[PDB]
Amino acid sequence: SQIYQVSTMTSLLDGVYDGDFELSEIPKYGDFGIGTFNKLDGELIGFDGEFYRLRSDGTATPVQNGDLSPFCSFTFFTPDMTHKIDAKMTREEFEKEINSILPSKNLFYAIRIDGLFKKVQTRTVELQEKPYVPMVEAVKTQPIFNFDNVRGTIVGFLTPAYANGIAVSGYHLHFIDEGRNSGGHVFDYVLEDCTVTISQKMNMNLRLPNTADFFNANLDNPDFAKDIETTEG
Amino acid sequence: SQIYQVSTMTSLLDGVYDGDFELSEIPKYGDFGIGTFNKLDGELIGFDGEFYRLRSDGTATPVQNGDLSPFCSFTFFTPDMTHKIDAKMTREEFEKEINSILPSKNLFYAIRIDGLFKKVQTRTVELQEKPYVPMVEAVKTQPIFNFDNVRGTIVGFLTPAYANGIAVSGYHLHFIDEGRNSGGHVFDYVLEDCTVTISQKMNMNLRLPNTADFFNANLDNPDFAKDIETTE
Ligand SMILES: [Zn+2]
Ligand SMILES: [Zn+2]
Repeated sequence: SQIYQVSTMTSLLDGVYDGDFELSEIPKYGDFGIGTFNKLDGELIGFDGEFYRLRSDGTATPVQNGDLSPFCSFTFFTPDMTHKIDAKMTREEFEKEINSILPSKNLFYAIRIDGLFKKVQTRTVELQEKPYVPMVEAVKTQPIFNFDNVRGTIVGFLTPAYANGIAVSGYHLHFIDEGRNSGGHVFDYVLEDCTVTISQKMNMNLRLPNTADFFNANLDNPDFAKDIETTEG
Repeated sequence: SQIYQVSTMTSLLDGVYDGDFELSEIPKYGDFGIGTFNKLDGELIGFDGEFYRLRSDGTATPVQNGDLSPFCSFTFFTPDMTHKIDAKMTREEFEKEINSILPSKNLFYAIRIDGLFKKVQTRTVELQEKPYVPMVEAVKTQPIFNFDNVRGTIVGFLTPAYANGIAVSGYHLHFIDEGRNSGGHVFDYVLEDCTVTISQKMNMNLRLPNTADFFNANLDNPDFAKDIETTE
């Protein structure tokens, strides 16, 4: 019952985009997860043991041995709660509904939503070149995609506020379409005909990078929570 | 290479003093650690695989099966950096020196200081009766112990700021005297003739309690950082 957390969101804010975590190791830690890749070269998403790199060119590439990440989160997803949604529901209404059925706001959850969405809006981070800029700068020109009447899967994690800055507190969701070509990090969505599954997690295992970039990063950011809202909302 | 973290400091602040973590399980998770016991019935300290409950009655009781904790931290201590301190050094001077030799402020460390202390000041949290008050209120009358010219051991953890509220950011140290009777959570100390050892840790595993008390706790506390300074 664990979320395996690779590095911290505050390190990613500081422009630490080169990690040492080998994505070839994913099956040791989960069959489900999200994150990004070294150099912010695309969005990571996976479930049922199949992971993808989604880039702003509208392609999904399989995760391949040699791929590395500075920030990602995994779990072995088990469906502890299931809920059907058969009528239009906005993101706000959805968070309210899910929050109402969780056993506690103080635990970690993995969430999956499969089905038809009236709308999903995503962004996809793009490959950065050294010298790296802070992520609030990096995302300023991030590509934003609007999908209508789209079928696919949203996966992610629900993180309690005490963990903000390690992970993203609240709902952190990525999307991939039924065709497995397009999607990214989710900003907004409207559900139409979906099955929601939730997996409750009682442990969070944080793995720090053994890199000079992490060791030497200045992670004192008094405004980290606002910066996380800017980059992830 | 992990710190095993049982529950959060923010839940302790909120009066979640009854945990479900069985202290008999310690050997799975470390040979070294600090924290407290259910009901805040004493301070937990251990190293070299030997753990104690230090109570405000000036006794130390070995940990037994059936002992439970709402908050504690463990690791298998591996010396990575060892230094002799052979002259008087205040707490402030010590922290400055240790901070200057750490490879990164972004990692977790375990720390041990053994030897002769000119002074140590500790507190020992005391058993609370339900319904539980917040920790800032529960430590208002906390028992304080003062030690002078004492041999013993300080152990604990240095925690990066990004983990504050899960654990105590900065230095969190507990003490036990050579006689194994007395000590507690450290507020101040002056070294005299000591050896310091540090163990670097790259992983932190947070284990949450399976209790209604934790599940139902209101852990929104905008002022948690100040409250941790107050209690610790
Ligand atoms: Zn994301
Ligand atoms: Zn303490």
